Amino acid sequence: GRQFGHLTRVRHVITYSLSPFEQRAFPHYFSKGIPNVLRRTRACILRVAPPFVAFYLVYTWGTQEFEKSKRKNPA
Amino acid sequence: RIAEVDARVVREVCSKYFYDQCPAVAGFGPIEQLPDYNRIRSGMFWLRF
Repeated sequence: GRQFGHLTRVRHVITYSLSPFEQRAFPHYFSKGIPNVLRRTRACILRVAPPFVAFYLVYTWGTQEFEKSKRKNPA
Repeated sequence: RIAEVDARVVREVCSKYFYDQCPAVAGFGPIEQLPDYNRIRSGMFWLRF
């Protein structure tokens, strides 16, 4: 397949990296991670939730109706 | 001082300063094929040793 050195052309970009034995693996896990999780939750709740809410309502209505239909009516 | 140096001294001093140490790397130019830092660091020891 493709190989490093033949992918594309890049100019004027500097990258600074630090050794893994020099830094923390969990530096701000809770102090920064939880706000970001809430951000992503807010960002996607309106896209994901309403379909499954519609499913939940159709599920409960259909089950209630099926339960009531099996019970007989006078006359 | 030079005459004192033999093979054993070289193996000990080199192991003291090279083996399983974190290097500093500087690259300039078309360096797309320059290996990732993790791969360079893994190159500083031998699983056979």
